[PDB]
Amino acid sequence: QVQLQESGPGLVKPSETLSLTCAVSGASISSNYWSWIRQPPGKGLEWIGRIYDPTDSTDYNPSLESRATISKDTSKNHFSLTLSSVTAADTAVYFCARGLWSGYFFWFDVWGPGVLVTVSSASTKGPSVFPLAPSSKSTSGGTAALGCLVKDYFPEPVTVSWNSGALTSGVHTFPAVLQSSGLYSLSSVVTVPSSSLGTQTYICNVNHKPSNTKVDKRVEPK
Amino acid sequence: DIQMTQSPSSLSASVGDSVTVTCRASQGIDKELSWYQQKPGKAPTLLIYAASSLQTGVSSRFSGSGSGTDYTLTISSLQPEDVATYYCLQDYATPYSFGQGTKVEIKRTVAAPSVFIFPPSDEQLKSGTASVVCLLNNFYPREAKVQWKVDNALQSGNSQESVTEQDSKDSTYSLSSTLTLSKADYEKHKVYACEVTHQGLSSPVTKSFNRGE
Ligand SMILES: [Pr+3]
Repeated sequence: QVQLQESGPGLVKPSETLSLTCAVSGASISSNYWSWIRQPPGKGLEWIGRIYDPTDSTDYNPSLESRATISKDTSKNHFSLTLSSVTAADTAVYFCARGLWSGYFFWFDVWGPGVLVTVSSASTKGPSVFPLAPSSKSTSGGTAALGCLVKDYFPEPVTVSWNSGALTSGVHTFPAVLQSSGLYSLSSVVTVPSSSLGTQTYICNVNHKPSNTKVDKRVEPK
Repeated sequence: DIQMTQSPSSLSASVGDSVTVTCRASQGIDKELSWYQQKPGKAPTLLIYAASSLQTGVSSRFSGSGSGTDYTLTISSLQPEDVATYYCLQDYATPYSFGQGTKVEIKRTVAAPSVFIFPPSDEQLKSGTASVVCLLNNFYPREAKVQWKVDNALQSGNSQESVTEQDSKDSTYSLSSTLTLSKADYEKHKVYACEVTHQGLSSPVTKSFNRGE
């Protein structure tokens, strides 16, 4: 029942300070331990640090200690991470987690979904969303493939859903690719029965939080 | 500090198999260890704590063992849903430290790709750019060759591709490839084609279309 909600910028300029907050629901931060963890792209998990609310006590990874600060807000049931003097080496998905203890034993029992922070001097840019229309060339003996092309955005990530999440079966959203321009591009496809292409409406929902871009594109036969 | 050595780095196994991952600490950690599963794109989730205690709702196919410096995670009957990277964590002494991780992949039978080609939308062409997309759907193993052709001339240096992680239902991959030309260059040619080669195909599959015909 305990949920950890993370928030913070997807984009940070080099040398400046990264700030992230973990809003907790279904539990009080006045109990147990609260930690931050990060995962650089293509890399493993790295423990950053933890805080204990009642005593305001903290412990840090010695590799980040000089730049990292974990703090708490009891009135808002929130705990936060401040990381100063960031570089591209700090680009990662940042996770928050509750450390639960029971006697000798300690472990992380719930995690936040993670937030991708990108350390770059480049500007934010929202995506254009183009339909990948179904047709005879995307029909295969009963099944039709359709999709959306999400092009030229920065930074990551973009989230894609179909019919507001009511449709996940047969859906494939592909890893973003970094183009020559320095902008990302992504596609999402769903295979459906051909007979439903006139009966059923198909809509891709696209969100790019870093630029506050929200697009709902309908996809119809051509 | 305490260093966690996890092994293997990756493994491939068939459904129903029993696989074991091991973590070794530089120092005895008194069963102060837990294990996490991370599916692609998702946050980690707790599997095991206190070396062998199962988290609520965790399948009994996952079991933990060990003491002193040596610990193991075992998946007794590997399922397609278990494709993930697995991490151990020592909870014995700060700084807390994770293992490097173990990627788990499913070995399965060959499956040929379904191939679809998408012309650029009228919407995009109004912008002066043209993206042609080729979809390879639900295949195994991962290795696949996509060759773009424009009026039968083999393209090079103007496409990019992406491959999904292994599917949690059927352990297949899918691949998206985009050919990007200018609107001008696009309107100079007629026949756009992607030719696919793959172990499950007796011959190369070509999907093509005629620009506006
Ligand atoms: Pr392997």
